[PDB]
Amino acid sequence: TVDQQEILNRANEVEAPMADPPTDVPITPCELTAAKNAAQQLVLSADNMREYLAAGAKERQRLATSLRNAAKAYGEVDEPNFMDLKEAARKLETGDQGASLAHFADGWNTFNLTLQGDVKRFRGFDNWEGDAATACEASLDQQRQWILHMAKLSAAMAKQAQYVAQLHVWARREHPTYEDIVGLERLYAENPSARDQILPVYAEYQQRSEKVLTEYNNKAALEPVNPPKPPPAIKIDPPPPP
Amino acid sequence: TVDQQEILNRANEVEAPMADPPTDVPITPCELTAAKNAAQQLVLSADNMREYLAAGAKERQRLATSLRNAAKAYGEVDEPNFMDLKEAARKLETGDQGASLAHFADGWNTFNLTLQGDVKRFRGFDNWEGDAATACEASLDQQRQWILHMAKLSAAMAKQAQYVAQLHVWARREHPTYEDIVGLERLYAENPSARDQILPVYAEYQQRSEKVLTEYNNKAALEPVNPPKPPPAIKIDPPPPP
Amino acid sequence: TVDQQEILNRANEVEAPMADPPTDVPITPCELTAAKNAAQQLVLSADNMREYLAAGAKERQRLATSLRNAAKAYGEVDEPNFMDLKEAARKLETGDQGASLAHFADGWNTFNLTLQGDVKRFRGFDNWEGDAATACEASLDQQRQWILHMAKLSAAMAKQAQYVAQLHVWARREHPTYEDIVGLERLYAENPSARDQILPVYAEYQQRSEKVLTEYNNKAALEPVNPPKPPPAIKIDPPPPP
Amino acid sequence: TVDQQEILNRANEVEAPMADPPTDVPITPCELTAAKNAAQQLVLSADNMREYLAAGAKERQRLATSLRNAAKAYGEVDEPNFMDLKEAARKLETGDQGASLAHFADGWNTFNLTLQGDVKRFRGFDNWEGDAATACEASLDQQRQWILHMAKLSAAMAKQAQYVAQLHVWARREHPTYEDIVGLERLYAENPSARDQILPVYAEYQQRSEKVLTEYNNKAALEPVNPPKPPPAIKIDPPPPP
Amino acid sequence: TVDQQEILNRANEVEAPMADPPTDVPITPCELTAAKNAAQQLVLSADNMREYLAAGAKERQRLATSLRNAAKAYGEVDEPNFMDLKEAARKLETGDQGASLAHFADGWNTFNLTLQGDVKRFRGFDNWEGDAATACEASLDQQRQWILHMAKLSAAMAKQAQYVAQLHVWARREHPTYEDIVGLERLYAENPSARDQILPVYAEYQQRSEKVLTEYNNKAALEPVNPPKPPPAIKIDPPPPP
Amino acid sequence: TVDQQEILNRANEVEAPMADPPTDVPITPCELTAAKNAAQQLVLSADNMREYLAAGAKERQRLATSLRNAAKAYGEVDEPNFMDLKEAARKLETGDQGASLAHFADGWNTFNLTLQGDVKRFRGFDNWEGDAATACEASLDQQRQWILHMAKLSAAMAKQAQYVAQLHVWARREHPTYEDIVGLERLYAENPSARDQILPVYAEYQQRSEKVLTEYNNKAALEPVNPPKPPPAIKIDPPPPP
Amino acid sequence: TVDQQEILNRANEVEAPMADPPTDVPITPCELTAAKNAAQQLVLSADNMREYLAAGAKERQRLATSLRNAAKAYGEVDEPNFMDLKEAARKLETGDQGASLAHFADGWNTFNLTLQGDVKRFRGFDNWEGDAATACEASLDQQRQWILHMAKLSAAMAKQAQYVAQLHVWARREHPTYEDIVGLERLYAENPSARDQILPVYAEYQQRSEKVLTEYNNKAALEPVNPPKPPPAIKIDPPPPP
Repeated sequence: TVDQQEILNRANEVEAPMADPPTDVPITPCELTAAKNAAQQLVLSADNMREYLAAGAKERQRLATSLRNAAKAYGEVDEPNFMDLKEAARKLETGDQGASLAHFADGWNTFNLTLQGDVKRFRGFDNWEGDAATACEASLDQQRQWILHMAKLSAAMAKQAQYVAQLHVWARREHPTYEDIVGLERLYAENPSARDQILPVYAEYQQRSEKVLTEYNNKAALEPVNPPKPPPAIKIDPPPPP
Repeated sequence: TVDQQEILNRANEVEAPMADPPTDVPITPCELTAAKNAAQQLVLSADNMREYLAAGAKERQRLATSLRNAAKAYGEVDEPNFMDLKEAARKLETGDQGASLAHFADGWNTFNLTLQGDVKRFRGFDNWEGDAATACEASLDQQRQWILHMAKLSAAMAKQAQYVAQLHVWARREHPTYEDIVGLERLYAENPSARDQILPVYAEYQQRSEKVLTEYNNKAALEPVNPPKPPPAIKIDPPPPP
Repeated sequence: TVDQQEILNRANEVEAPMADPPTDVPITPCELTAAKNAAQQLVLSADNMREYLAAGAKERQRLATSLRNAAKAYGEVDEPNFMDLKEAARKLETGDQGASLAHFADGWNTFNLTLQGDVKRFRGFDNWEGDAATACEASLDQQRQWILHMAKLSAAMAKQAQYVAQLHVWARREHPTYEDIVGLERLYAENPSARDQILPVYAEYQQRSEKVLTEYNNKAALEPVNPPKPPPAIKIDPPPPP
Repeated sequence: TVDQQEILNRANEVEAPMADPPTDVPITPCELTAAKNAAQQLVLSADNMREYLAAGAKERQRLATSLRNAAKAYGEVDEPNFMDLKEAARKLETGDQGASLAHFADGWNTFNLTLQGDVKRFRGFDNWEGDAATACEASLDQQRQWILHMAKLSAAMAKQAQYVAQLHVWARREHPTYEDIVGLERLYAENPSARDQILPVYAEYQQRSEKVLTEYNNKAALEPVNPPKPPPAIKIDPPPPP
Repeated sequence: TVDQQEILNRANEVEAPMADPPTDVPITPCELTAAKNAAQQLVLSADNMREYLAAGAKERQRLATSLRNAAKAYGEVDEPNFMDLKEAARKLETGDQGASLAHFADGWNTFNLTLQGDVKRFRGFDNWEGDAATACEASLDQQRQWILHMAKLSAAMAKQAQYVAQLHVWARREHPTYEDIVGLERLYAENPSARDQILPVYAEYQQRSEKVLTEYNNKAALEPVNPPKPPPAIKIDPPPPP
Repeated sequence: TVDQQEILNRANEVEAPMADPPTDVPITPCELTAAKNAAQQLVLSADNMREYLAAGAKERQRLATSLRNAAKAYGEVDEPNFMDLKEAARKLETGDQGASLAHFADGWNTFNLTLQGDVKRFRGFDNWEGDAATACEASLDQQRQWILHMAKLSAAMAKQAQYVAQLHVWARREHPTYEDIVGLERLYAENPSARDQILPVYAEYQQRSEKVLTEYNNKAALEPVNPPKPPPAIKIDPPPPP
Repeated sequence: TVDQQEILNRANEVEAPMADPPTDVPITPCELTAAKNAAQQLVLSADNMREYLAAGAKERQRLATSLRNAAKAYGEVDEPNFMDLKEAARKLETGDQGASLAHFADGWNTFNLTLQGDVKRFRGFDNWEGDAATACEASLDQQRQWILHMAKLSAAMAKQAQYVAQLHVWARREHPTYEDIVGLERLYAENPSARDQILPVYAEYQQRSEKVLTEYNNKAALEPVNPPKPPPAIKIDPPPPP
């Protein structure tokens, strides 16, 4: 009718630990304020994800304890401002250039497939049928759907990190380089006779720079990834001693 | 009034096995990370689909047992970084080129029509009328709608595999070839006198390559196909012995 | 007060058979896999439609039996890979060219108007008023709305068949013809001196062909037409003998 | 307090017949299959509308009977395939050219204003107040809202007929004429020396014709106008004799 | 506690008549059928609006009677077809040109502000508090919201009339004039030698005319403005004599 | 436990009067009918806003009375038609040019910040805890949310007034000036030899004028701003004398 | 079973003060009315945010008191108008140029990460299980979600301040400068012979200025940030003395 050894094996398989989430620290792509705020937002989202994964591990431990109690119920168990322009270019180029975001996103994208790879422990029972088996299968299905949702959130956070890295690659491609602004400053200093000639160029260098930094403060504002807390396991009390 | 032989034949027809899902393994189109993650996502979705089809087979077995109990209730039964550019081109071309995705998708598209072809076993009864016949017809209709939804998910997974294959065909058409980058490197090495001439070409080769790989990391991120678990069959208990 | 002969005539008019659905078999437009899957999907949708129309005929028979019982309650009743390109063109042209889809869709579009033409049998009663007449009129109205929904699904299936036929007409207009590819192969074989001249043309023939077949695998994926099962007729038991 | 003569006059005004719906028969604009299916769809929608207007007349008769019972409660009452191209042009031009659709739509658009012109019979009472007067005013308001909805459906059916007529006017403006195709056939037959000259013209005549007929099979597919059945009148039983 | 003179003054202010709706009759802009149907639709909508405003006046009279009963409860109160083309132009120009629609819409737009200007009579009471005062304030608020909705419908009807007037101004600007068609007919009659020259012009005059009249039959189809019936006033019965 | 002096101070702070709404009268921008209707709509919306602010002041007075009763519960308290064209231009220019709308909108935009500046009186209590304190805090929070919604409506009305002013600035920029039409009339009168020359100019002056006035009658139709009535304060009855 | 020292430590950690919100005052970017209204709106939103953060601090104090009562339950605790144009330019340039908005937004963006950095105090308990522990964990989770929502609102207010600063940078880039208008006025005054030459330039200077100020009055209208009041802490009464 009911095989208790399957229940004990399923409890010891549910209680078994999953893989650890990655511990990569996403450093900022440059020294701009929007990039540092995006990197700190990714750090806080990763810490939130690890905290809720530990809470889900505790919920799986409580579910394994409830499965052991359900097994024990049956039987007996054992004028040109060149300074601001070249400062903006210098701040935009003095960083990791998104080489730590593409290593953060690869880890949190591999962890998505790692979390999807071991949802086999929440399968339904084979030889256990009854009214408690349906509730335990419902609890295991709730834990499985929560783990799949957490893997989806991990993939979304990896996509956010890749989006910030691609945005910094675009913002360093589009912005005028530091050495060109330094050369234009020496061209302005050496010969004032062309002050009516290179000043429309510099003004263009201003406007394009204002296009870049405005796009950086608008697009590198990440929304946080707050995960749902894990659903509570079923509480099956131990049977009273007769 | 009620013909029990029709009930026994319908139970033995519901319990009969359907066709097996295909066991093709979708290999990666190239050695990029997005293509390997897409291939692993397709492998995990296929494993999820096969697991839920086995669970549906067990639910059909329980429904056949309930139909046998309903039959037994009546009567007595028996400065140029050429290295990174040519590495990206080499990684993009060292693969199966989507020849295993188009064989995965053909199998999971034929399995869609195979699952739709044998929903005749969930038809309503002919000579059995009453109050248990309506509940058994409702259970058979629930199993039929679940099998049609599973066939729709199989067609969606085949469309995902075909989309990744078409994306890799586009990404190998658009990206600059490996031999052209190798020839441009020798053209850069043999004569530095044209270093102010072929460098705008190489820069274009950079930008187009950045257009391809950014499109590969954005478009080859598949969402998982999680199927619904099969609906529980009706439980008709055997009649008590008088 | 209540005329039983109207009830008997309405029961014998509801039980009268409607027109048969058409039995045309939609053959594939060509030998491509997407066209064969679309034709098999249309065959399965037509079989599903005919099965549910037979189930609705049985439900109308039960409703006529209930109307006869309601009448009996009152009184006493009686390097160029030319092979793959010319194989794709050959496979695209070796078919019925959508001449059997335009004969499938015409039949299932005439059956739409045929099903809408004979919903006069579900009209409300004239001389029968009371509390059972309202329930019988509600059952006849449910059957009428179900038959109108089935006619709408027949028109939708005919539109799907016409869409696949128009897609194949476009895909044979846009794809390069077989004889042109065969002539280009002989032009490539006879004189290699123009190998740097006709190869950009052939490459264009490749790309346009990839535009066609990708559009065929994406647009000729039909969704199935699963009809709702007919609503259950009211069950009016025969009166007990006094 | 309560004037029964107002109740009798309102019952005899509600029971008074409205204007008859028009009996124009929408003939097909041409001999194409889509135009004949659109004309048959308009015929079936007009028959459905007339049937539900007769049902609403019976419901108004029952409401007048209930108003008479409410009055009686108070006091005592008393290689070129030219054949298919010129066949398509001939079939497209051998019709009524939408001269019967513009006479169908004018009648069913005047009937919209005719149905809106005589909703004055469902006004609230003047000298009758109480608890039955509120229910009778609610029933008259339900009948008024149903008649206004039926007038809106009549205007929608007239708009469908005008849309099919405008579509046929466009499809005869855009398609190449029959006499031009007949002249091009004689130009092809008399001098084969220009077979490499007029054949790109004829091919254009093919493609434009395929643009027209595809637009005719897609746009002349009308959805049916199924009206709601009229809401049931309040049933006020006659008072018992003391 | 309760001042009955405020209740009597509020009843005599609620019963006071508002401004009359305007009695302008919207004549047709031209002799086309769509313009005459639009003008008749505006006439029917104005008659519906005046009928429901009279019904709301009767409801305000009943509310004033209920306020007087609530006051009395406390204390003791005291080959060219030129004929059809020039007929269409003649019919399009033989009208009032929308000079009566712009006088209809101005009246029904001033009546919107007139109805919004005197909702001060539905203000809440000052010295009357209790359990009947809350219900009387709820009834006055319901009447105020209904009057504001009726003013919104008056503004919508004025916008419909202005839309028909602007449509006729456009349709007389775009259509070819009558005198130009009459001059082209004399140019066709006097010299047949230019019959291959002015006939493409006349054909253009046909097509543009078909663009105008099709736009007139499609855009001048107004939907009716059916107002909601006024909400029933609270019925407070007079107190019984002790 | 409960400090009654805080309750008395909070009641005397809630009863304290806020700032008065501004009493600027928005005059019409010109003598057109749409501008006069927009100005009258703004006058009616401002009167509605002032009426509901007075009603909210009475509700705050009742809430202060309830807070005093809650304090007293604890302890013992103490052929060219130049005439119509130049008439339209004259009517369009004979006004205040939107100089009174930009002074209306500035007042009703400063009143938005004035209403948001003094919602500090609806703060929660400090030393008062219990079951009546929660209901009084809920009533104060309801009054605070209503005052913030009224400030939002004041900002919306100021935006409507600024929109009408900007529309009149555009409509006087785009319309042809009065002096130019007067000069064109004298140019038409002095020399008829150019009657085939300046008449296409005048026709353009017609069409552009029709573009302006149509845009004025369509865009200067304001919707009314009806505010919600203030939510009723909690009624705490005075305690009975022991 | 239950460790009371963990409860006392968690109460003293919840009651511990968080970081103070920043006290930067956003000054106006210029002397325009829209910029001053936007700066006053940011001041009022910051004051609202600080008030609700103080209210949340009081709610955390009440939650710590409830945790101390839950711990005490177990054991015993211890004709050119140049004047208006140059006035608009002067008013647009006489300000802080958005240098105080970019210091307001940096503070309120760092406070977002500061509020997200210390939500570790609302973690679930380790050694405390039971029926009161679940309610206390639910209250701590409600406070955590409210603090995360308040951090999201702080980031939204910082984005509003950065948007007003970028809008003023654009509006000073696009508007014509003060010195150019002053030079054009002297060019108009010194030589009237070019009055037909520089007047189309000045008119352009008018129109572009009207484009700027209209964009300033439309885009610098901020909506207020009203935060939700903090959710009420659970009230666990102290145990009665036995």
